[PDB]
Amino acid sequence: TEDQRNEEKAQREANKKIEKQLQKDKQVYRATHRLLLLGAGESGKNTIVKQMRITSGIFETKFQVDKVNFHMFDVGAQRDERRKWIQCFNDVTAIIFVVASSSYNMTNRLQAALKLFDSIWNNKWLRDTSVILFLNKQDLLAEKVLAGKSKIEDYFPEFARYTTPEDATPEPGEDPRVTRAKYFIRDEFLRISTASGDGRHYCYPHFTCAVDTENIRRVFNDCRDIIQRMHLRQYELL
Amino acid sequence: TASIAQARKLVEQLKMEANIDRIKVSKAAADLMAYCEAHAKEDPLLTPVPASENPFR
Amino acid sequence: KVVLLTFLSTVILMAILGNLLVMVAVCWDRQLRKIKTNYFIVSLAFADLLVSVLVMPFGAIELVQDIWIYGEVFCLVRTSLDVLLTTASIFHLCCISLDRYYAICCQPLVYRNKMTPLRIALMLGGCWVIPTFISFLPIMQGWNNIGIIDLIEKRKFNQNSNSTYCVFMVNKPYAITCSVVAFYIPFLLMVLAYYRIYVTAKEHAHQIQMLQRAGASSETKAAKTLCIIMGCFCLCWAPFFVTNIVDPFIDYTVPGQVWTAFLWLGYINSGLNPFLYAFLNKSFRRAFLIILCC
Amino acid sequence: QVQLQESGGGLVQPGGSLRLSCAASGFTFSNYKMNWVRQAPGKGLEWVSDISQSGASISYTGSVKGRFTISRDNAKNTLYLQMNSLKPEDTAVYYCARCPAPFTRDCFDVTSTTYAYRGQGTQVTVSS
Amino acid sequence: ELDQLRQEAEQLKNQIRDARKACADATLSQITNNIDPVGRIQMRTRRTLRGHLAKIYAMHWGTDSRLLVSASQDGKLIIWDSYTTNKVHAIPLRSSWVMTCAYAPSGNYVACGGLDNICSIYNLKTREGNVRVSRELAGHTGYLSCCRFLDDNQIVTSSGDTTCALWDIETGQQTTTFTGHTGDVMSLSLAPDTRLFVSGACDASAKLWDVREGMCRQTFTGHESDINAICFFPNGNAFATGSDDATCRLFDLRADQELMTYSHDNIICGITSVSFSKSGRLLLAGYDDFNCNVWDALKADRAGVLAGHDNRVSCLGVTDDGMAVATGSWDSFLKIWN
Ligand SMILES: CC(C)CCC[C@@H](C)[C@H]1CC[C@H]2[C@@H]3CC=C4C[C@@H](O)CC[C@]4(C)[C@H]3CC[C@]12C
Ligand SMILES: CC(C)CCC[C@@H](C)[C@H]1CC[C@H]2[C@@H]3CC=C4C[C@@H](O)CC[C@]4(C)[C@H]3CC[C@]12C
Ligand SMILES: CC(C)CCC[C@@H](C)[C@H]1CC[C@H]2[C@@H]3CC=C4C[C@@H](O)CC[C@]4(C)[C@H]3CC[C@]12C
Ligand SMILES: CC(C)CCC[C@@H](C)[C@H]1CC[C@H]2[C@@H]3CC=C4C[C@@H](O)CC[C@]4(C)[C@H]3CC[C@]12C
Ligand SMILES: CC(C)CCC[C@@H](C)[C@H]1CC[C@H]2[C@@H]3CC=C4C[C@@H](O)CC[C@]4(C)[C@H]3CC[C@]12C
Ligand SMILES: CCCCCCCCCCCCCCCC(=O)O
Ligand SMILES: CCCCCCCCCCCCCCCC(=O)O
Ligand SMILES: NCCc1c[nH]c2ccc(O)cc12
Repeated sequence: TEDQRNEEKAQREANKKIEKQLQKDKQVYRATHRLLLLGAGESGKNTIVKQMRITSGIFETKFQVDKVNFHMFDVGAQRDERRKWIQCFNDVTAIIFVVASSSYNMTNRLQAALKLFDSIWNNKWLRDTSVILFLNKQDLLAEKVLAGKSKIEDYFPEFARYTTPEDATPEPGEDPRVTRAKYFIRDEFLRISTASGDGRHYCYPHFTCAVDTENIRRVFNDCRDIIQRMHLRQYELL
Repeated sequence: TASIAQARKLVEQLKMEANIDRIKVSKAAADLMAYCEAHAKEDPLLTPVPASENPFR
Repeated sequence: KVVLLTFLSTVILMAILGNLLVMVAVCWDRQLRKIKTNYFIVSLAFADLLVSVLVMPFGAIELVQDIWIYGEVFCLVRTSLDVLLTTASIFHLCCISLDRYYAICCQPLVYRNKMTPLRIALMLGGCWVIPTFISFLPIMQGWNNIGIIDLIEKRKFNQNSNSTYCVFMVNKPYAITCSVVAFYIPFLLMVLAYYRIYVTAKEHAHQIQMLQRAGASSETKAAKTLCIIMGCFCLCWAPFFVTNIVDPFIDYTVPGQVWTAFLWLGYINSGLNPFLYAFLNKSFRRAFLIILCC
Repeated sequence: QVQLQESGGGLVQPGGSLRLSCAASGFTFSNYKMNWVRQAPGKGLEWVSDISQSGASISYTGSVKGRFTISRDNAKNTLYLQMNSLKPEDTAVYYCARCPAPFTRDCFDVTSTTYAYRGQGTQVTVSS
Repeated sequence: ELDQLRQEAEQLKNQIRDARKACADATLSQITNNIDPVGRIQMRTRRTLRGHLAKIYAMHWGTDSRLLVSASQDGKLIIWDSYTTNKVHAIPLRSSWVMTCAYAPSGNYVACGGLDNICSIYNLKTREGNVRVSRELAGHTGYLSCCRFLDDNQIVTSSGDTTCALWDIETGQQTTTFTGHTGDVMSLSLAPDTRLFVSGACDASAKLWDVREGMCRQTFTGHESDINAICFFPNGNAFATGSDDATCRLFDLRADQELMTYSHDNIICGITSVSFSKSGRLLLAGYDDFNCNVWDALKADRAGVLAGHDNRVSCLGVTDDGMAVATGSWDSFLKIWN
């Protein structure tokens, strides 16, 4: 059969072309680290996106650090039901969870953020996905604590018994109350993340501002640490 | 508010659904059995075909 | 006593079984095949199997019989194969350590792309060919025996026993250069790479420990792993190479028993390697579990 | 059909005590973690407390722990919330919420605006 | 005034329940006691398709029973020749987060969609020789979960906005909108005659929709958890659904109630996809436990297991002729069983 053999030859040529294209696409894809950006509507997620850049369902931003390409996806124009479409981001390098640390009292959105973080951490499909916890709006939190408007003592009764960890490294000129509140908020999420105790994924809290210029560097460092920890665990080093 | 309109729409939908004709479950089971038996002779997955007949060999 | 054949045979069988298990686990597990890193372990397993199938049995025959009926040509061929495969295994270990160091410290974010097929092919070629320049090329031409021929005749025949036995004599330049190429430079590279790995792992573990203490309901793992690996490698190879360096300077007065013990300690490395780089890897653990379950 | 209903409510003076009952049917109660959420007039839905499948693990929001108590009975297929020492701000419709899937620790969308596996709740008013 | 309507609604629900109970003269299991069991069913991998970089989430079989379209979250919508394994096409999607794909009955067009809120239609045999987006369908406010072609011009799409819509490809407008679902709609299934389609949703209910009338004719609430998959019985008088329940259930349109439930103690994970054989005797469902369990539609027993996947099985499909069944999974490989 000559016609059949010619058809198979044409199909094989098309297959080879498609395989070459897919090899190039695989090469470019492996060089990219995908990230998922999540947070409350009132959080500084939009400000962070604008800073990094400087009604589609997914918004993507292109940014490169140390000649390393990163794809950050902002889930917009989506309903509040996350238990289904969140599964699509199981293979992302990390999930950047932005929390308004100052929203402890403004309904207390901090509790909702903590519950969302717990749900993300305990998801079956996200067990291998690290979370980059950005405790945003630090300036507002410090201003409210200093001004006396803060009432976290009763919103979170564990605050009274809580004390500043010795490992804390407050910035110069930082009021002790501000440091205590910041580290209490951080430990609130660390309790949820540390509870698993599996080592497959880790949380990387950071005290960041809405217009902070180091957010890109923090993300790069978090991704590098995640990859290093994954490699170490693979070789039984962690 | 839209809540009352949604409730009215749901009630109307329930009314429309309720007034449908329904057959006995036994008749549906018999129809399913007849369909399965009639087409059981043309289901390669149900009964494996000879290796030569299967194009994947 | 002749009972020693049981120990040698058991070691050979264990090494062969470990290498075959590693190879079949890599092949069976489609997840392992697609990873470029796993190829280095496959090459190391192949080298260890070659050692256990073309070096160890001949050595066991030599010791148990104390006779060499295959002639000088086959004595030289055996010695060349032994040196080739030993240096290949050592180079495979060194390159595995270097690849791990690269992936962890150097370019973790673009490690998957940097390990192009060309890089893997070049590193495996370096592992398999460089040994040829020191194992076959010098030994076949007898460059290791020039200047020490009269010494060779002294140990060639213990006329109390008429049996002739194959020997491997190394002169000062050949001994020094081959030892430096095969063990010392690779050993230093492994030491540096594993020290950097230890530093990185210690830093990561310290961060993890601080976070865990902060989040408590109220670091030694990497050190242990690296210590085990390096201790195994040292106890396997370092005594033999130290003896090789020092033996020529002491008029080759080292007793044959010590040389034999160190040589077999070197051979045991091929049998331990399957249980080190596969047992201490999560993917290899999963592959072995699947293979056992079948 | 997954159906959740609540009982109890009405006017209660500040500092009083009240008990909520959540009647569940149409699904295996023991295999789903239950949650209580409330929506005050003009405000969004706020999570109150959760109860594990076996009830061994219990947690409450910062402003509710100790004051309230959540309990479940897998035999009668009912969930309870002992509301003790009600504050004036506690006035809200308390919804008996079920987690979306069984055997899963994650309970994402209990506080969602249009969740489907929620109990509709009873109005609670705290005033003199 | 709100409460007065709710008494009416509860009375209607009770009346529907009573009618369904009255119509339940006998169960399918009881009548099915004296039929010949199917027996052991064995299937192993026949063709392994490789080339996808990320997890596969959806697939569909062509009418010719030879071409296969697979959707991966890496941005590639590859078309495979099952008989020869050759990759006919490799379409680079605009958005990498694709959650659905569909093959037109004539094979002239291919549709796909996902988190991008847009269902892209691709022409495979343009006179220019290349593959290009014929038209993009926009208007949804959620995530596209499933889509199926009624014809080369009409396509039914499901979205995460809890509404399904019928689209006219030529004009790109919504012919009709379905808004009866309260939860997230996850899957669609077209009847053999294309007159009606059933859509499963996260509200643990399945609704039968009339394409032309733009309404749900019936509603089913057998499942207790989110429904992820739905598939019509080959005759079109019944359908099966997959859910997080870890169990499969069968419903009949005429009976308007559940007939059979497929469950087993060792199965506790969710169900991703469900499909029926040509005769409908075998019910094949994909599970999150990395293997697919073959269930007898009548005997309510497991006939076979397809454990050739190393990750979550996200999609399942049976050829029109029923010769083979192709299953996709998160491991980035497609397995064809026979
Ligand atoms: C199962 C597959 C994927 C494993 C691939 C690993 C590669 C690196 C392995 C598999 C077979 C190996 C080859 C087997 C045979 C020899 C002959 C020897 O004199 C030199 C090395 C050489 C040439 C090996 C090189 C490395 C090799 C090619
Ligand atoms: C576990 C071992 C025994 C597996 C078999 C190893 C094979 C390769 C070994 C075992 C015996 C060996 C042979 C022994 C005798 C000689 C004679 C010599 O003049 C040429 C090589 C030759 C012909 C050897 C070739 C390699 C050989 C065949
Ligand atoms: C990585 C490469 C450089 C490794 C190869 C090193 C080669 C060049 C080394 C290893 C052993 C060395 C030989 C060892 C013995 C002697 C005897 C001396 O009287 C003349 C040089 C000569 C013959 C050396 C020549 C160079 C040599 C062959
Ligand atoms: C052939 C002979 C010389 C080889 C002997 C191996 C020696 C060099 C090895 C064995 C144990 C090693 C030490 C083990 C770990 C430590 C701790 C830290 O401080 C890094 C270096 C140091 C101190 C190593 C130095 C090198 C070392 C001492
Ligand atoms: C990594 C190294 C340092 C580990 C230690 C290896 C030791 C056991 C080796 C290195 C040098 C070796 C010595 C070298 C010289 C001789 C002289 C000989 O007439 C008796 C054995 C003796 C005394 C050897 C004994 C074993 C020895 C001490
Ligand atoms: C003399 C030493 C030569 C070394 C050659 C190294 C070859 C590198 C191979 C890289 C992985 C190849 C994977 C495919 C294997 C196969 O063809 O079955
Ligand atoms: C082997 C070369 C690289 C270095 C890797 C091994 C480093 C050894 C460190 C020795 C000190 C270990 C102290 C552990 C204390 C503890 O158990 O908490
Ligand atoms: N069995 C040790 C073979 C070997 C490999 N490399 C060497 C270097 C020098 C030496 O004498 C011997 C060797």
